[PDB]
Formats: sequence, structure tokens, C-alpha cells
Amino acid sequence: AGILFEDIFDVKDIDPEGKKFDRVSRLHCESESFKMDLILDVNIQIYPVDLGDKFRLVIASTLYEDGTLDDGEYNPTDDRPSRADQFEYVMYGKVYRIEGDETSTEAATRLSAYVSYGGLLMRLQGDANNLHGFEVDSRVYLLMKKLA
Amino acid sequence: GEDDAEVQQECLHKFSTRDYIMESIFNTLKRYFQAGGSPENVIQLLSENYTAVAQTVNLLAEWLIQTGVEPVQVQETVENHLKSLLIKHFDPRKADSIFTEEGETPAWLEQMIAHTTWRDLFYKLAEAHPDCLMLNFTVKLISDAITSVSTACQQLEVFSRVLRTSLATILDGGEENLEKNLPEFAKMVCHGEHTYLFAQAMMSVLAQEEQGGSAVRRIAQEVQRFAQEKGHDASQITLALGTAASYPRACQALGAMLSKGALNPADITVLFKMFTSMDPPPVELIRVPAFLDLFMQSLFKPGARINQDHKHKYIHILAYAASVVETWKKNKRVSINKDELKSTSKAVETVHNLCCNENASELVAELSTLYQCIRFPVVAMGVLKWVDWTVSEPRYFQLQPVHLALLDEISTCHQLLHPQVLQLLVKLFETEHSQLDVMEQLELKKTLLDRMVHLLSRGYVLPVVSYIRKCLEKDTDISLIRYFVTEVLDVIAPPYTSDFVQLFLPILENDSIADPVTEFIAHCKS
Amino acid sequence: QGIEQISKVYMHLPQTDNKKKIIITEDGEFKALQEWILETDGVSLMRVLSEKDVDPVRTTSNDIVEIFTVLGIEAVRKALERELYHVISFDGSYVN
Amino acid sequence: TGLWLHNKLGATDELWAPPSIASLLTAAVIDNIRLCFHGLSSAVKLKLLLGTLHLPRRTVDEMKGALMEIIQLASLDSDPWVLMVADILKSFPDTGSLNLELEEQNPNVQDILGELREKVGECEASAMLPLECQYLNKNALTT
Amino acid sequence: KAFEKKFRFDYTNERALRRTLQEDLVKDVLSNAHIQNELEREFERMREDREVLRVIFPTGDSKVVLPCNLLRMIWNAQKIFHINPRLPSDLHPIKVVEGVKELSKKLVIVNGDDPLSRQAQENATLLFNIHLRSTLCSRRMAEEFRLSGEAFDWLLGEIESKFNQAIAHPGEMVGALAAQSLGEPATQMTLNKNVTLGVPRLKELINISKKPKTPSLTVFLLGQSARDAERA
Amino acid sequence: SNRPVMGIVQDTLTAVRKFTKRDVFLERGEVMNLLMFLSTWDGKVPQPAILKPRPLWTGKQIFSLIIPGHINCIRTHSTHPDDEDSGPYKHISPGDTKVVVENGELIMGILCKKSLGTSAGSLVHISYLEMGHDITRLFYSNIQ
Repeated sequence: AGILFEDIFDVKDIDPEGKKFDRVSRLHCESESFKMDLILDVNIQIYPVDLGDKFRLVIASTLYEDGTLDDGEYNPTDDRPSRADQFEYVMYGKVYRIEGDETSTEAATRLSAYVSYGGLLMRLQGDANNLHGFEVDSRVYLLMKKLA
Repeated sequence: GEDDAEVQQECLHKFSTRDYIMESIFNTLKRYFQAGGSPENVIQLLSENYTAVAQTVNLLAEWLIQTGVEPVQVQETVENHLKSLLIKHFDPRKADSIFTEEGETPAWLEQMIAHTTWRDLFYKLAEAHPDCLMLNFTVKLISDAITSVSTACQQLEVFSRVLRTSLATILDGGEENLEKNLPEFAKMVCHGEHTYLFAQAMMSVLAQEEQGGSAVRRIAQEVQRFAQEKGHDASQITLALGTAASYPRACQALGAMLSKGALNPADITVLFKMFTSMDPPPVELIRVPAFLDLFMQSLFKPGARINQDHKHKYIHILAYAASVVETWKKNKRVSINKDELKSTSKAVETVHNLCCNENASELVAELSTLYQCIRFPVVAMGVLKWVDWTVSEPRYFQLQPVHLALLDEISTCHQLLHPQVLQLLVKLFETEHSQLDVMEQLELKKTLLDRMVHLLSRGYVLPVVSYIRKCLEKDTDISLIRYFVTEVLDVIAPPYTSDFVQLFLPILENDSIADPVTEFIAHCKS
Repeated sequence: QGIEQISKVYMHLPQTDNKKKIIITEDGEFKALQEWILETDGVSLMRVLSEKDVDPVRTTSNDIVEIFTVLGIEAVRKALERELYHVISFDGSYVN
Repeated sequence: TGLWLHNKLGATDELWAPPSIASLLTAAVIDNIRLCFHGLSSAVKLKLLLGTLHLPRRTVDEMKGALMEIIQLASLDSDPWVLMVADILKSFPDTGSLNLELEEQNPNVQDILGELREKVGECEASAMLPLECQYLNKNALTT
Repeated sequence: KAFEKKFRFDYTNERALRRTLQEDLVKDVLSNAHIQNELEREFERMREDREVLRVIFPTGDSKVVLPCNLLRMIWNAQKIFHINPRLPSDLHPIKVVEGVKELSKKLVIVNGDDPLSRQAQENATLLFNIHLRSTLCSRRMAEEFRLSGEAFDWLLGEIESKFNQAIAHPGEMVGALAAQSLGEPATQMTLNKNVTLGVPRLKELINISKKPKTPSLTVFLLGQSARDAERA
Repeated sequence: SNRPVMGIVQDTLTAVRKFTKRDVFLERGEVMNLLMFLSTWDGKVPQPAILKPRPLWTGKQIFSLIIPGHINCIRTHSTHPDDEDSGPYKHISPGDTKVVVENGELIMGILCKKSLGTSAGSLVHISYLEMGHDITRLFYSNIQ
């Protein structure tokens, strides 16, 4: 599969601190199932989302749904069946931080994974059990599709 | 082989050691006398090292009693020593072994329980052990004379009976003793979600009674508050219990906001569109205390994140919550007053603008519009939380305190805010700063004492003087209590009801001056 | 009264931490106490250091030749270093 | 599925549903509880039935029949805990509301009502209102 | 309190060592007291270094200029070898102590073996050695950096190489360099109690004069007159 | 003063401040044009930051190719709101005002005088101290 994470989120705030970038908005979203908090910078100009929307989110290691590594290089001419065909918005970034509530005595129960899609930042906070696929300086694909 | 060569030495170690004759000495002596050898030198070994420590204690203890020092000091010292030795050397396995050899502990337990310190010993032993049979039995039986929550909720029948008895005590507590009657029940309910849902459903059905079920609804909301304090989301509980099912949009919106313990423009926008529709859902549906506290901390702490296109939406929903009259024609909203809405929203808007601007002197500039607008109750609560968070900053009294004046408008003009204001100032009367010296701390304390005396003048007299008695018996120096009496007898007019004397005069026994104190004591004893 | 060549003396509490009385409290933490300092016009360092209830350690001058005459060559080395460091770093610039 | 429910609910200190329980459940498990609902300790059965509530409204609406059958099983367990949570939560998975005529021949609820009904009726005087009334204007407050 | 908490290595809480170190290293650390004495001596000499810094920097300014950026080198070590800070490390504390010791032996400013050359060597690299021992202490190396053995060896090699690259080359006309580096800011120096500054003051300092424009005595007080305005 | 004597200057400094903004997006032809001027380019077009609904690259994504080697740096944009380092959004920035170069990649922030100028600790300084004078020369020319 190569899907590090999957859920359905709903947007609970669009641009909370006031608009600071005319094409990018910092969505704050909640997950009903995993109860993960999500902060995610989205290029609203090409993929407009407004308040109260819902969307399936998927963080995947690859897109070819076979475990074949992506090579991290832009190949426009790809014949392999891409997972991105099932999604509307697709970004590609690198996880650059994994914080948690760990002490020196006990492991973390809550983890916060931070990803940078070319500058567009995302944080995903929640229980540690769902974020074991994330490891720092690994490449990930964020696949987001609006749900009716 | 025969264990004589080892077990006889095991027994002779406890024979020939210094001072063991007074004891398991019988058991080891039997193990030796049955094992043979030299039983005559055993008795000599027992009595050889008999240092007569006990008669030494006789001499010493009776000499301390000869000295005129209180023997109860000796009793406390011996009890503390032996109890500490027990706690340091208590073994839960051996307590369960005492249970194993017989279910009911012999009369030594029932003689210890007569002693208060040993009852507290069993409380500290058994409150932490929810599976040790001796300890669980002792705590449960002493409750029959804390009921351990594990055995409180182990079955319906025990939980129900302790629940109804404790709730009867809460209702008997009126409005003061609940502080002691509610936690024993609440922590019992707040252990599992099934005992939770059961107790909440029972209190919901009980709340439908118009002959006081409002109080059961209050206690249910308090238990839900405590369940939140234990980190358990009872959002969907209140949803499926109340009329949230009548409106799925309000249900999902509100329940999400409650589950997070925070607001959001999304659910807020849902409720705004619902109450902007021609059919606004019930105002009771949003009138939930923690929810309105979310409104407070959104609109009156520095920050939070806020948009102007939603600032007015938060304000208008809170105005609808605080303003609209829905009359039930057999649970039918047929008359909707929304005429006291716009003024309330305007006042909330202006006051929230001031509060989130992080105001002092500018307060005094627009204090006219403030005391005009504190007449709105919800606005009074909002300013109360704002001034609480500003003044609760460490060392906010070294830099302007005008904020304490505003309670005068609040408490005087709103009776039911007397409990909050005093329950604010109880924190502020315990203010302590190393920068602002004890002189300035006492200055602020005496200022707060004048505020509390004014609040007493509005009728909030029983808990004021009760807490004044408690902190004098504790913290509050005699100077502060004397100044309290000075200001009181300088402002209060006779007659003085005995409900006030019963706490004010027996704490005034410490002093006799502020002479008005002599007049007060003479009048109130005669 | 007073020592000659001292035409004015300004007394003040420095709000900048550099001249504040920095100590190490018993916990081992740096604490910058606010204490009165006097800055004068005209210098007589031997006399003012000889005064009573004057800190004879931290008291210094901005006149380097005074320092050389009263304290010595290593003292005026250090004082000259601090003085030209001050005049350079006053405008915010930095040099090694 | 039963040992799965153990490994997600083995801890007895938590008598509540674990937070994010729908995620610590799965729709496959939402159906498959019925296979081994009666196999665990009754505490775990309770925690599962209570976990039914935190699941999203729509996800329960899709698998409403499964939770209906699970509550029907919950109404059979010897521990009265399971009986009354089944009694309360009969209607939720398909209706979205809970039972409220809850004096349902349980002698324990009968004791609670038979005492506290008349106790509350006696304590109507100075009955401390809910905490909502503080924030409301006088007209709605009186109404 | 904070210094001891953050720098004194703990070899008495097993849980921390399991979280930070592989179980074989935890057993090695807990078993024998020799390594424990070595770490105790490490912390003791770090305390001595702290007192030395306290007497050198009485103003408490921690900003100081030094050759090798130890934090950036540690970060480069982390990201070259893909150090996972979420997992226990495989680096002995004793290996950290011995590595920093032999590295400090390798960093030479003055060479020789008589007491004079050795004392000058100690004084020349005193501050950098203090900074190195504080930064690469086994406590922080095992808690926050979590470097592996090969990463630590690479780090020591890089510190050695960069330090040797940082020594002043003989033949460098440092006099002219100092003259130009102190003359250039005079072109930017302007002129706004009232005290003379700028190029007049710099002139007088280099052009040493018997007549200051604004001579002064920043005279301090020690008794209660330091705080009492009346006595002042 | 143990710092770079030359940094990035007027037009290119203003333009790289505008370029590394979070919301700079470049389509395929634009990045293919820009990579012509990158002398140190290895010839591999990086994966776009956004693939669907259209391929787009970020300004930081292109600038990460300009940054040489695997240097690592932390600075703050000129308009960095102090008290941001204390809030919940410490390592995620609403204003994108903390520049974090990581393994030779600019993963977040807006570059300015305080990170590309002549200040000690600037990105060009670390480039000099790590990669040597030649690679830093190429870095300067490529930025220009």
C-alpha cells in the first residue's frame, strides 16, 4: 500500500490569524475518527476550499500503490497507475520534525508530525499509534479529496 | 535431611540475638523443643540479653509525666512513630494474608478503628489499593460506619444505592455543603462512561420534575464538568440526551465545540446560519455553561485567533443565547422575543473590543459606558473573566488597580454574581509578592476586605464570614481580621441577625477594638 | 567641601544592564541589581578612590593618562581597550 | 475480533471508551463485535458499547444495524451494567436519541427514583437553578 | 539546579538509559563503577569550568567568539548519518569522555612538554576546551543529540580539522590588518549625559592627550549608599 | 568582524524576499526557464510541491537547488513577530518568518538581509565556512 496515514477531516477554520498570503490559506481541520488536529497550508487559488468543507486526507510514501519507490524526481511521462488519480489535490513534501509529549522516563502518547510541501507547512497532532509511519527526513505525498 | 542443624540455628539466632524474648518466639521455641538439642540454654539465651528496655521506658515515661509536660504529647509521639513505621513497613501481600487466614480481621482491627489516626491510616492504605481484599473490605466497611470507587461501580446495585444516598445528601446540602457532598458522588460517577451515562440519564429524567429538578440538572452539569476535568468528552451524552437530536446541524456543531473544549468559526457559522434562519433552534439548546465559558475565553483572553467577519457572528450568537425569550406552549416555541438582542450584542461588541485591546486609565475614560453596559448580565460575566485573567497575572498590582472597582458595579447590580465575586477575591485575598512587600500585600488584602464587606452588605454574609473564620483559623493575620471588623462595624447597621453573629462574634473573640467592638459584642450577646 | 577639578556630579540609576551591579545569587543565577552611580565632569581618580563609602574596585575613569598615572600600564591597557571598544560599539557596529 | 477488543481495551483502569474509539475500532470490527461480544469481561463489553457513542453520526448511520444487534446482545449480559446501557442506548444507532422512560423494572433505578423524586420535591424551595440562567436577560429568565 | 539537572549525567534511573541507550550500554553503565566515576569526574571538571567562566565573564554574557561552531557541526553529523532522535543511541558515555579528552590533546596552539609550554597551551585553549567539554558532554550527547559512534568519530575529526584550519598563518601582517579593520569604521562613525564619541574621541584615544573634552569618573558605591538615594 | 563582507544587494535582495514567500508558485515552463540560469544544476527537475490539479513548484523549492551542499541554518525574517517563539506555532510559522535551511534545502521561511546579507551567521557565511570559497562564489552567481 505505502499509505502512512488516512482519515476524513473537516475544516474548522480557514485563515485564523487574518489573511497573510493572497493565494495560500492555513486551514485548521479536525478528524472525526482519529481525532487528529491538522494545520495545513493550502493553495486556495487553484483548489478553493471554504469553511465547513469535508475531505479525505491520505499521507502516502509513494503514489504507484505497489511499494515501488518514487525516486523523488519529476517524471511527467509515467504509465504506472498513480494513486493521485483518485484525488483532487496532491502535494509532495518532506517531514522535518516529529515532536511528542515524551519524557525521559516514558515514551510519547501524543505526537506532532510537521511536513513542508515546498514551503507550505502542515502539522498533524494526535495519538502516537497512528503516526508510526512518519520518520524525519522522509518524503511524503499528501492526497486530499473533497467529500460531498 | 533433618532440618535440625539449620532450623535450630534459625531459632537460636532469634534466641541469642540481643533482646528477642518478648515476641513468633513461641513458634520458634516449639520448632526447637520438638527438634531437641539444648532447650535449657535457650531460656538462658532469651533472658541473658534482656536489657529491661521496657522498665527503662517505665522510668523514663513516668519521669516525663513527673515533669508536668502533657502526656498527650507522649501519646502523639508514640502514635506517630508506630504509625510511620507501619506505613513504611506495610506489606499489601500480608494484609491480603490476614484476609486469607480469616475474612473478617480479628478484634485488633475493630479496636484500632476506634482511634482516629488508625482510621486515617486505613484510609491512606486502602484508597490506593482497589484489589487488596483486606484493604477494600476495610474501606467499604468504614464507609458503612470514602467508598472506594472501584467497589462503588463494580455493579449497578451498589453504585445506585450509594448514588441516591449521596445525591440525597447533596440536595440536603442546599448551596454550600455540595462542595463536600458532590465529589464523593462525582468521582464515583467519573470513573467509567457506563456509570456516567447511567447517572446522567437518571439525573436527566429526574430533572423533568418542575418541583426542583432544575437542581438535579445543575448537579448533572457539575458532574459533566468534573468528567471533563478527568479528560472524558461527554459531548454526545448531552447531545443525545437534550434536544440536539431535534436539529442535527446544531447537534454536530455544538458537540464538536464541546468535545474540543474550544470554539471555531465553522460550528459557530453553522449556529449563526441556524439562528439567522426563520426557524432559530431552541435557545436552551446552546445555553450550556462550559460552551458560554468557551465564548468567554475566546472573547476576553488576549487573542485567540479571530476574524472580523466572524467576530460579530460569535457576538450575535452569544447575544441570542443571552437575550431571546422562547415561550414553551407544551414544549412548543411559539413566541420568540428578539427585541433585547441588538442592544445586548452592541454592548458585548464594545466591551469585547475594550477587553481584547488589553486596557487601566482608558478604562476610567470609558467607565461611563462600562457601568452603563455591565447592567447586561452576560457582559458582566465577560468583564469578570477578562479582569480575572488580567489581575491573576503574577504581580499585576505593582502596575495599574482600577479593575477591582468594577466588581462593585457587578455584584451590587447582579445578585447571583455575589458567589463569583467572592470566589474571585478568595484568590486575590491570598496574593503574595516578594516585590510588593508584605506591607503592600496587606494593603491590597485590606482593599479586598473592604470589597468583601461591601459584598456582605448585599446579603452574601454566610460564606463571607465562614471563609473569614476559616482563614483566621488557618493565613489571615489578626491585623486583617481586626480591620475586617473595623470596616464592618463602621458600615453595618443594627439589628444583626444571629445567622451573622454566630460566625462574626466567636472569631471577634480574638480582639476587642477596631469603641464599636464593645457595643457590637454587648448588643449581640444581649 | 569636595575635591577640586570636579565641577559637576550627576547621580542616577542605570537602566541598562551593562553598568548594573551584576551578582551571582546563591542559586548560581545572574541577577542585575539596580544601584546608584555617579558620573562626574573633570577627573581626580586618586582622591575619589580614597574617599569613604566609595567602591574602590569598580570605580574607573574615561581619562587614560589618569589611569596610567594612578594604576599602571596593564590597567591603562585594559582601560584603553574598553574605551575604544565602547566608542566603536556605540553605533552598533562590531569589530573583532 | 474478541482478542482485538482485548488488545484495544485490556486496560481495566479505563472504564471509559478510549479517545478516538472509532479509530481504535474499524467498520469491519463494527460488524464483527457480534461474533465475540459476550466473550470478553463485562467491563470491556461496556467500554465498547459506550465507544459506540463517540463514533461519528454518519458512520453509525451506515452500520446502524450492527450496533442495533450489538445492543440487543448487550441487553442479555448478566452484569446489570450492560443491561441498562443497552436499555438507554437502544435507539441511538438508528434514531440518534436515547431511552428516557428508564424506570424499567430495575430495582436499583426504582430505589433511586423512589427516594430522589420526593427528596427533590421537598427540596424545591431554594432549588439552585442550572448555571445557564446567570447569563440570560430577565425576560427569558422569568419565562 | 538547572546546570546540574541539564549537565550532570544520571546513571541511577534505568528508565532514562533504556529510553536513550541500547540495553547492552545500559547494563554496562549500571554494572561497573569505573565508568560512573569517570562521568562524575566529567561533571566535576565541568563545574570547575563553570566557576572559571563565572570569574572570566562576571557580566553573564554567554555570547562569545570561538573557532569551531560545535552546534552546527553536531547538526551536520545528525543529518549526514541520518540520526533518528526518536530511538536509543549506541554511543558509550565513556567513549564520549575519552574522545573529547584525546581531541583536546590533539588541539595544539603552543607545542612542547615543559611546564611553561603546557601552561601556555592550557591557557590558549582554555575557553574553547571549556566550550567543547560543555557542548560534547555525555549528558547532552545522550539526551538531545543522540549521535552514533561513527557520527561522533566524524564529528571529532571535523572539529580537529577546522580548528587546525583556524590557527593564524605565520607571515600574516596582523598589524596592518588591525589598523585597517579599526580605521574603516571611523568612516561610518558620526556624532549623534553628553560625552564625546565618534572620531574626536577615537582621535584623542590614539592621539593621547592631556586635555579630555569630557573627562569623567563613572564612580560606583558599595554600602547602603549604592541603593539609598539620600546617602548617594 | 568575522562575517561576510559582501551579501545580496538591492534588486536581487528585494526579489528574493518576494521569491521565497510561501505563496510563490511557478508553472512548468517558468521553472524550466529558471533552471537554465543555474550553473550548478545536476539536470534533474525536482518533483513539484503540488502535482494536482496542476504541476506547480514553490519559490523555496527552486531556491533549495541554489543552496549548495548540505548546509544547515536557522535565522529569522526581519518581520518575525517576537512572541512567536513562545506560542503553539513555534516550528510551524503563520507568517513564514523563521528561515530553516536543512540539508541544503530551504524547507520554510522568507529570506532577507538578516539571512542573505552581510550579518554574521547569514546563509552565505555558513556556505563559505562549509563548502569553501569556490562553491560560495557559484552560490552568489546563481542567486544573482
